[PDB]
Amino acid sequence: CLRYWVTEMHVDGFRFDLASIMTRGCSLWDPVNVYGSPTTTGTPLATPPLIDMISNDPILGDVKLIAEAWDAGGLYQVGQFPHWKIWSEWNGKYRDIVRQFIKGTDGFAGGFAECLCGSPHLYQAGGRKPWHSINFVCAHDGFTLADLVTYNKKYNSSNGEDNRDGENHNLSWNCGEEGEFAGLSVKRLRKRQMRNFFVSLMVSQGVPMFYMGDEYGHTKGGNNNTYCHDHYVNYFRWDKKEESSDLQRFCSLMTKFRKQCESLGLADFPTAQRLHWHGHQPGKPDWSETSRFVAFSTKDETKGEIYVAFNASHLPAVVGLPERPGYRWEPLVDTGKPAPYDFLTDDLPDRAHAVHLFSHFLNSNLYPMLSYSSIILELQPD
Amino acid sequence: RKRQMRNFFVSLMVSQGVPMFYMGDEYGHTKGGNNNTYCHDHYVNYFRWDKKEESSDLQRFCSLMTKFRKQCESLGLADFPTAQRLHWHGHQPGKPDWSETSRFVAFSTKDETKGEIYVAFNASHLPAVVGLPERPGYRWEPLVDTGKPAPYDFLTDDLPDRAHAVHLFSHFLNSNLYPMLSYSSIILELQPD
Amino acid sequence: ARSCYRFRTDDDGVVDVAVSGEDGGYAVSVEVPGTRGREGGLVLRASGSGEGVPLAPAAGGASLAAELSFDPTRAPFYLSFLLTDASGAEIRTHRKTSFRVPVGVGPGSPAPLGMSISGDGAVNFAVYSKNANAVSLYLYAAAGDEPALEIDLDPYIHRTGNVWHVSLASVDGYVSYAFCCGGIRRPLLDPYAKVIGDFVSSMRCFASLA
Ligand SMILES: OC[C@H]1O[C@H](O[C@H]2[C@H](O)[C@@H](O)[C@@H](O[C@H]3[C@H](O)[C@@H](O)[C@@H](O)O[C@@H]3CO)O[C@@H]2CO)[C@H](O)[C@@H](O)[C@@H]1O
Ligand SMILES: OC[C@H]1O[C@H](O[C@H]2[C@H](O)[C@@H](O)[C@@H](O[C@H]3[C@H](O)[C@@H](O)[C@@H](O)O[C@@H]3CO)O[C@@H]2CO)[C@H](O)[C@@H](O)[C@@H]1O
Ligand SMILES: OC[C@H]1O[C@H](O)[C@H](O)[C@@H](O)[C@@H]1O
Ligand SMILES: OC[C@H]1O[C@H](O)[C@H](O)[C@@H](O)[C@@H]1O
Ligand SMILES: OC[C@H]1O[C@H](O)[C@H](O)[C@@H](O)[C@@H]1O
Repeated sequence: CLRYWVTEMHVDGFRFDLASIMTRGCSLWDPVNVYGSPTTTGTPLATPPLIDMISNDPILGDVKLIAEAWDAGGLYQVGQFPHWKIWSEWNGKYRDIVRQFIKGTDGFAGGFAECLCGSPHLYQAGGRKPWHSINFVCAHDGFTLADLVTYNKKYNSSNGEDNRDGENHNLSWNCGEEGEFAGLSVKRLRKRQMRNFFVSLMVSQGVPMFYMGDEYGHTKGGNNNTYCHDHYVNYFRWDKKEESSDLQRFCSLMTKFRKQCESLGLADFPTAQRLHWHGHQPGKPDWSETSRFVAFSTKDETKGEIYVAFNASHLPAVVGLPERPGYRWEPLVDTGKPAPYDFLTDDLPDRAHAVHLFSHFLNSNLYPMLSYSSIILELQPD
Repeated sequence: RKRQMRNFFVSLMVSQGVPMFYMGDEYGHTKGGNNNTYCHDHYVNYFRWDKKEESSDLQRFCSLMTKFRKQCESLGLADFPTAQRLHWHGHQPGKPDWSETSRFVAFSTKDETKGEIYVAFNASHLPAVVGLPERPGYRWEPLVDTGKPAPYDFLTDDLPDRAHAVHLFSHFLNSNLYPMLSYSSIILELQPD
Repeated sequence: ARSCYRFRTDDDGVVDVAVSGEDGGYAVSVEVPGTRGREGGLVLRASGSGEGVPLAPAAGGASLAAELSFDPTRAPFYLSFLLTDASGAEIRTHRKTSFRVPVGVGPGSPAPLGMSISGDGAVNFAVYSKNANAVSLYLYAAAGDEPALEIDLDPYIHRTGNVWHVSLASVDGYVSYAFCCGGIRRPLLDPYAKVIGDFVSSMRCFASLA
């Protein structure tokens, strides 16, 4: 079937739903069937024959092979799915860690930094590369990106099963008030959080995956399991895309920025030569359990150097930037700024004025950051 | 040094009393370190009209600060400030730091002509995002920030792009925050929202 | 009787190359649709020679195009070219390569593995090789010692995953075939060959085309 879909229908890859079920053995190997009398059905295998056949197939071996490494029987194999150094995986640990860090949770700075580097603690030991990790924050199942910052708990009463459906541990935060009717501060915080999730997705090592509608803030009303709804709750709203075109612009610009940077879509895990970790002061990251700030600088063959910082704390901070003699940091991305200044491009006639208005901070190697916000700066000669 | 001169002028122009400054201090007259130039007919003791043109930014700041003092009702007090009108703030509103390690002094004052005036001096070597007093129905509006490059160190209606400059810090102002450099000062006015 | 190759360029565009055999030479029609990225016209630098055959508006100006012809009785070969806009800038595939197309041999199919006869009469060859990154087909006629014909396979057109493949209009005048992998000139016997020749010891055998 897979070979037919690749050769006849010209499909480029496959994502396998509950792929861990494809690791469970069959009853043919029960010692009753083989040897006639006394391993059993449903036991996970180290080298499942089906995954061996897919990985080393002449055709299927060279297509994308993404795996949802778990099932409803209690088997969870993220980082351990029999891969042959070929299979990718839906990194659910990335999802959990990023959801927990970006929402202001203690003890996730180190895990978040590992996520930003392609999860080397999961994929490097086994012989796989950072891009074998499919990083994602939201998918079809679970909260949308907008619901992830609007609701604390699921609202699945419309599914009919007494709100018994979907993940109960969403790791979500309503950013203050719950529901779509909140104050202005909560709404601005939600915009910041959506942009922060997208920035984290688009600066991490790995493959960024996002669900349709997350580019403009699609909402399912808090329903995190809409498998049985043929109405607009699951439709792409092209009329609502225009209303929230600012978020769509930011996401498009972030994707383009990832494409341009040479040091974001890396073929190998970042090394200390290229990537340096900072805190509120350069070279002094805070890895403690109380830390809620993660910053780094990456050498770039096209951008020279890029400095990225995430401030998931509830407090603003004037973060000092690395000292590069003969150089200056030029602002590019700040999720706290009002649109279109959340992302600065040459299509803004007053970009130079906007940079000049913060030049007095950037000249002393400083940047003022709001709470729950991220920044990206580029090292320009000066 | 420019920031510190502006800080001295702001301190002079926002205090109860009568401000006074020697001639040339409005443009940064320098005597070459001579503390006691009392026996010189040299240019060292002369107002330099060719230099107050070059340093027109500081002179403009001084003139604008003098006019701001003139306009404010709360700065030309005929009697000492009363705690009803004058409130003291720190890095967070309502919590002044009077400790021996403190190097930050901020206050807010009711002004029957302008609304409310918030003044802050950050004399420490570290920046600070200071929270502004919570005033429902109103928002603080940048007026003076000695760290800003000229002419934005003192915003005025004569600037064609004052609205743009305020909008570019609106995201900080909406949260009742202001980021200050080290050794700086700011003045804000409470305007209706 | 034609074969299309749709190369994705590196400046967000498409280049369609249609190769049609003549009833003897070959006709290669290059067509650039779209606009913007080619604003100002472009020239088909075939191997960067002093030629270049500037593309002229072929369809309503939207589809720019050029046409090349190649002499008959020529053995299978490869037309490699670049496109240069009207400013000197070059245009390359999305793999940063020069657009290369086969002439005399079709793309082929990855299945069945081995040698197959299609309804038209074209002979399909398919061989699996993951280790190799360069595969060529040798065709030997009745005695031969050295290949009567050699056809190198383009790793981008003549390959689906790890299955090298190539189709031929006909094999008339040829009696056996072999595969060269990696770059070592030693012929190899097709694992899936159903008919094979006589062993010859270095060791040598050829799959029969009958
Ligand atoms: O976390 C305590 C810390 O921060 C507080 O601010 C916010 C937290 O930073 C933020 O994480 C959020 O807490 C929510 C959790 O993220 C999430 O699990 C959720 O579903 O419930 C929590 C809130 O109900 O919100 C808090 C503020 O409500 C707080 O301001 C600090 O004083 C404190 O140190
Ligand atoms: O700089 C290259 C380096 O980057 C990454 O290493 C960082 C980790 O991602 C990050 O978690 C953190 O690790 C520290 C722990 O958080 C902390 O608990 C403590 O015990 O020390 C750890 C390291 O000293 O910081 C490191 C870099 O310091 C990436 O994972 C590496 O593969 C890469 O080499
Ligand atoms: O079984 C534990 C795991 O099961 C699931 O696959 C969930 O996606 C994940 O969040 C959870 O931790
Ligand atoms: O994350 C996806 C969720 O739904 C799935 O079908 C899995 O069975 C469950 O473990 C998981 O929590
Ligand atoms: O109870 C049915 C449940 O089955 C699955 O494991 C899904 O993860 C969950 O979303 C669904 O509601």
